[PDB]
Amino acid sequence: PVVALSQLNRSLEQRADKRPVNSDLRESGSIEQDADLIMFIYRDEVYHENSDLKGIAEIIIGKQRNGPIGTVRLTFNGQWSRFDNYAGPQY
Amino acid sequence: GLPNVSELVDMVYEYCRKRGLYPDAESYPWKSNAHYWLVTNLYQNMRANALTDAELRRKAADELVHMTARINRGEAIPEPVKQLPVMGGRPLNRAQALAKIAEIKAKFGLKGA
Amino acid sequence: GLPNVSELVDMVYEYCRKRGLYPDAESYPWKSNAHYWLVTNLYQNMRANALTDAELRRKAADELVHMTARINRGEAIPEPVKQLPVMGGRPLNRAQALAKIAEIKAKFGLKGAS
Repeated sequence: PVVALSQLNRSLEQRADKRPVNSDLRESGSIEQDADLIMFIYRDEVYHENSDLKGIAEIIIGKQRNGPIGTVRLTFNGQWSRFDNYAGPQY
Repeated sequence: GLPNVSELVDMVYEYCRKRGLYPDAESYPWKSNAHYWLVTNLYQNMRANALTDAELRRKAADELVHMTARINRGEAIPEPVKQLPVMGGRPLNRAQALAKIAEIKAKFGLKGA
Repeated sequence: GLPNVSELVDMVYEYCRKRGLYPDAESYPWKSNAHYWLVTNLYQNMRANALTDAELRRKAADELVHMTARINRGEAIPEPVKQLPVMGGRPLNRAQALAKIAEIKAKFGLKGAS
């Protein structure tokens, strides 16, 4: 497995909802075309100071080639610079 | 009674935040069918049009007016749309699966397996 | 009582000016929780949408109407979420650190530091 980090265009920060989508990989269509798996990291507290999800990060599977897609919630401990399994209630 | 514009917008935002874990929209604990329809329609409209807060409130008000006009003229709201059962019931152990795999290999005589 | 549109705009501007000395928005000495929510929401909206003065005033009026409607209908305002304590308790000195360094080097030896 090869995990490569990438970056997104600035225009994403102008949308009403800033959770990334595939079209946010602008100038890098070949990345979306060739990648087997695409995961976006979203932290709500970065944009909203009054977020109820402080310390909670979302991994959004924008493209899963051999399975379903959706969001996975994790706990973000920036104090220790770590991600952990989310122990809160799951819907 | 039907919620106002502000309550509808708050419910739509809460659904947008909390739908990342539910298997589907119909699995959300909706208070009533009308609430489900309105919130889902607003969420999809915002997703497909990148509507702002004021535009979302205007769309919520329009949907509320349309729903009130529909209710005043009658009509019965069907129970969501539904999509497939949940299935289940797979009490299979490793030993039986391995025996079945071996039986398949013997029956089909796979040289490479 | 809830401040008017002009007072809310002035409070938002004052919070924008003074937020430089606060580690987080919750550290601001707000008069009430509703004021905190309204001012922070307006600041975030105007920062993320590049609103003008008239648009900011319109948004402030809309937020005031929403707050008044919610207050008239009841509801309860919680106490944000907070984010981590301040910790502390470090009674460590240079000698103990050097002892730790010596112990690690003796245990390993392959540090290769000069």
